[PDB]
Amino acid sequence: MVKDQQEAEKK
Amino acid sequence: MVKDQQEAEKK
Amino acid sequence: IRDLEASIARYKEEYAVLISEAQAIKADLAAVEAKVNRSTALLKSLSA
Amino acid sequence: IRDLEASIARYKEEYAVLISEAQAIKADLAAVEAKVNRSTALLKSLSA
Repeated sequence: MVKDQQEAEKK
Repeated sequence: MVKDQQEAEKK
Repeated sequence: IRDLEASIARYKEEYAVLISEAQAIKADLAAVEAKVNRSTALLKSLSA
Repeated sequence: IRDLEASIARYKEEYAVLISEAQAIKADLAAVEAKVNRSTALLKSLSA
């Protein structure tokens, strides 16, 4: 979930 | 919780 | 950011508690529904 | 984004099921701990 949230924030 | 995790990832 | 992480963790355990009482009431609902079905079949036979 | 959201929602569902069986395990462990303390006192007296 942390990785997915970071990816969503980046993109 | 998903919204707050996304906010933490953005900031 | 530390405060945000702390709030995330705290609300994580309160969410765990909420789902725990959710499973408790799920078990209660299942028992009540099984009892109601049993009593309804009994009521059908005794009406007959 | 759509695939990520769908995978996240599937993770929410399976994680809720995992939480459900997790506090099922936790309630079982609490009940076992209480009954084992009671049975340990009972069996120590019964052996003495």
